[PDB]
Amino acid sequence: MSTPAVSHRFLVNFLFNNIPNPFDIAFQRISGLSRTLEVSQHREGGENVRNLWLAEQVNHGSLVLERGVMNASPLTLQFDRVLRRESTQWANVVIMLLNELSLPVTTWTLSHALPVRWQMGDLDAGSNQVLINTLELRYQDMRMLGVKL
Amino acid sequence: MSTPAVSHRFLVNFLFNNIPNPFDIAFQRISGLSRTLEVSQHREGGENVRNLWLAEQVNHGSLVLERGVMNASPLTLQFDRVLRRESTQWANVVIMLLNELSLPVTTWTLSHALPVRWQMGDLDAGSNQVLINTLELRYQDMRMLGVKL
Amino acid sequence: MSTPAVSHRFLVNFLFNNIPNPFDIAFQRISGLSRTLEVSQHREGGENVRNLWLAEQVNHGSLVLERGVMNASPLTLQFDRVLRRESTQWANVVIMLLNELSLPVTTWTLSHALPVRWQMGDLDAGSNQVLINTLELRYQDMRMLGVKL
Amino acid sequence: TMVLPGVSYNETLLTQASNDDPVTMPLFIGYTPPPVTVMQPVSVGSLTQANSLFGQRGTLAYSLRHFFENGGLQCYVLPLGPGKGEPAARLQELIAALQTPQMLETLLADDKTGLVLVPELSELNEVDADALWYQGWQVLLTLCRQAPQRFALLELPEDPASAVTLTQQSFSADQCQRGAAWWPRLETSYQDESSAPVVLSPLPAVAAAIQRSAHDNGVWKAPANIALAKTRRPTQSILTSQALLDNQGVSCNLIRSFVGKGVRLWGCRTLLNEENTAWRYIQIRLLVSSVEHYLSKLARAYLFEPNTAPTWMKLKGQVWTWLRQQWLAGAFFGTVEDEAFSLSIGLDETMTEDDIRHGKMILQVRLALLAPAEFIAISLTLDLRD
Amino acid sequence: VVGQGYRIFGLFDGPKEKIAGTAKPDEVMEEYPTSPFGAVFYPWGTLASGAAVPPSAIAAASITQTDRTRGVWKAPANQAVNGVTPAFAVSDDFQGKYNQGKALNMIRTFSGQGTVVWGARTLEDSDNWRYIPVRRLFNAVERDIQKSLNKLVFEPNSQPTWQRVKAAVDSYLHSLWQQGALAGNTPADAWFVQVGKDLTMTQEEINQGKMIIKIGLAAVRPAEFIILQFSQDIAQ
Repeated sequence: MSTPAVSHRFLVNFLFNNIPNPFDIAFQRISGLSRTLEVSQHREGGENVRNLWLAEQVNHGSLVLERGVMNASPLTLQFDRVLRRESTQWANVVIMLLNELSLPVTTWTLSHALPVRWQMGDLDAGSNQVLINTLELRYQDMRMLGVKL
Repeated sequence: MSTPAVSHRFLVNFLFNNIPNPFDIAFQRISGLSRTLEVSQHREGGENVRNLWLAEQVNHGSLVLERGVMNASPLTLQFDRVLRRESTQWANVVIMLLNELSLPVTTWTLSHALPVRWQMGDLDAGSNQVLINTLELRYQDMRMLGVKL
Repeated sequence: MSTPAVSHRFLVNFLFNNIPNPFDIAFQRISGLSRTLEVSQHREGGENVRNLWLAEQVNHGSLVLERGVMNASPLTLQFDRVLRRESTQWANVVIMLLNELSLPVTTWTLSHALPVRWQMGDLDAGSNQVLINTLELRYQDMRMLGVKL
Repeated sequence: TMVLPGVSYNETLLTQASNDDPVTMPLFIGYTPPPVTVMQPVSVGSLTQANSLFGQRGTLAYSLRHFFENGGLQCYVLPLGPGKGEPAARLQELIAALQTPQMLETLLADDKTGLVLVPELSELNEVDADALWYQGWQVLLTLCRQAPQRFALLELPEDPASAVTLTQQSFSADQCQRGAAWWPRLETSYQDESSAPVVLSPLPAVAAAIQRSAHDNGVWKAPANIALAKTRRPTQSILTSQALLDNQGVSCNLIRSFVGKGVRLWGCRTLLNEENTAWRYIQIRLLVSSVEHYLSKLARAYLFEPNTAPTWMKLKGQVWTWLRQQWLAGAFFGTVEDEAFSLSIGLDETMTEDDIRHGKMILQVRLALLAPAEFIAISLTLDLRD
Repeated sequence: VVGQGYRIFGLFDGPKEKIAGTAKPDEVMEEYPTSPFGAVFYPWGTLASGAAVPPSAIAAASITQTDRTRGVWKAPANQAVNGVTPAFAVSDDFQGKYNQGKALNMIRTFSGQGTVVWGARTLEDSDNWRYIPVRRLFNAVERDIQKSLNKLVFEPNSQPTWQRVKAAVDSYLHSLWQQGALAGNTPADAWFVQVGKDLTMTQEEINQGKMIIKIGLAAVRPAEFIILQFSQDIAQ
């Protein structure tokens, strides 16, 4: 059987409408994409032994990203504009894992992602650590691709 | 006395109505099937020393499944259709333990299981781990079989 | 002074009305029987320094049982009938500790116990463990006997 | 064409199955009415089954009709044969048939009934009558003494100084304990095929009042204060025959009628005329044998077990649970459990090591029972207060 | 085959006709051997398809259900056999005549427990070999020991081989003690195995190829009688 996919190589591509060039930014800690369907349980009168689950509404999670405090990229300059309320532009994000050669084995492809939260790491006098800042986006739809679905 | 059953060999069979062939998929971490009867306590006027429990409604749990990110099976292509709301098909699931030879010693046999949640593992730069995705189903009835009940 | 009672030898006897023979089943992990009296605090006008507790209603706990997945006993066939709602029979349970010889030193003697919950253990590919299932009963009255009360 | 499915009409009986209650089940042992087997007891269900088996006119046939119209649930009938005729000869072959050893092989191997009743000894009134009455009771009082849990339902002759000489007759204490007589014979409302009424023994009306006030109220209550349904009057009142008030014989039960309420059963007190021994009061004999019937049901569940001390305490825990629930249901006297019942199985409590090696398992039950309210002793106090 | 020693247990039949009650237990029980390897079981069956089941087959079908769920040391009696019905109703005054002596072993039906076999005694009334459990326990012990010791035949008849015999029996009987088959609250009160050169066999008996092992072991006797002693007093 083919070997499963490990989780320490990944590219992320962003495409805003403010910014003319699509840019690719390296992260440390992409959190993880959930997708819940939100059923509800109904209880019938004469039926006491089975359950009844009724499908309603697909809920998508959130894209939480982590990287170090490095030079100003086109994405930390873009969260600065949205969190100062100077723009409300959102982007189409493409996230993909890479195998041993270079090849994309799975792709996640988020749509209309909106920057909603910046979170700075701690400043501590005895710490021995890189200052990590936490970024967080809310998207509208999600569409996973690739050969390793 | 006969030896108790260990919990590291198990097959899972799915049968959808979209898909013409019944398929068998290997998982890592089937969670566990609960079945509660949901009694309620009544308090009588003159009786202060005994209790009174009244049976109402059988509640079934949920089938949480875990496997690695591998090639696209007929079940991850089927959760993709249900969570994109292109179908609302559900399946009859058969789960069974195996003894030393090959023989099914217990069988759990779920009915009308509906895919309700996908959950992706973490992408971390220093991680050394397989990307595990978490699948979750809500079924209507449950019927355990086998010789080791 | 006489030696206290240790907690790793115990018999459990069940008596249903469906089943003509009283059967005795070995468990791993009987949880523990509580019995609360449910007082309530009243506050009087001129009295600020003492309390006033008024007795109401005796609340009994629950009998949670654990054993491995073994061959089908007359009790796991009986929880299967009650949780499929084919019967609502309940049993008189007798639990007793044993001393060094064989002798029952304490006896707990539950009345009208009703099977209310089945809970299956986890199926994990690397686990090295016996599949333990958890059983749970709600009884009406409780009456402890024996010489070591 | 072949078949015509539609709506028909017929008078077949669907029937019902199993009313249980073996202790308060009557057993009628009259002669077969003129294709049931000549000896095996027959389960009679509703009153429709009593007519489809035994007709409508006879002596056993009127007693079954007076059983189910007084609220009887289920009865068994033990036939004996198509009797002779010339009724002074049927009624000494009846007693001679009840003295056979083939009666014991049918009563001991029965385990479905618990009230022995021969309603055809009322025909002795027409008819030595005294000799026939005493070996009519004493044959029935030994078939119940011998059987594990049966109670005789007896009756007195109508004429005083023939009912006086029957109570002033010798009966052993063991036998009196289990059997009762109700004196006044009942004048029913059934026609005798003419204007005159049918006069039946009170005992099919009694056995229906026993097992309905044990089904409704519990067997511990009392069989008395029950209105008899389809009776005009008792044939003799106690205001015209002050005999049987002589305190020199077996206890008797009076059936009377009142003004604002009908014909009442007015007594529950066995043939033991003993003031302290609590084996009088019918419901005491019928409660403690209803506890015999269930405690020996769960005793023989633990029968071919080891005689080790775990199986002794497996049996106490089941008996203690059951006896505590009947105390909280109102069957036993006592405001605490320590004075309601007691259990004492063990190795040097009841048994001994010689009893264990012979394969015995001895369990002791003590009980505290309820007393009737037979007499209300009203008093009045003035309490002056200025 | 009992005189040849084959460790079997016979299950015979009672009379197909109704035993009266004036019949005597001596003249009725004279067809049957006086060996402790047999039981008789009177009342014949009336199977639901109208056919008649021999009462040895009712008794053998309650041995299968007992030898799984409880073991060979537990009585085959109170286990209920389905689909059969006793032909005759039997009282317990009738079984009291037929219990001591040759042990007829009735087949009785009760409300609840439908058509159990009611009795567990063999064809001799002795202190050792009454009770079908304690005979069939030793039949299972003596056959599982010789299946273990037949793999030690034609070994050299020496003192290292005698130690391997008595440790193969102590290992069998210790597992049998700790599952309830043997009566004793310590291993010294439940069994003993003994083999020596001045204990169980002599040197003139070694030279014939013989190896005498003596094994004593205590079995658990069942309860057969339950006495319910009742007291009451009204309003006290």
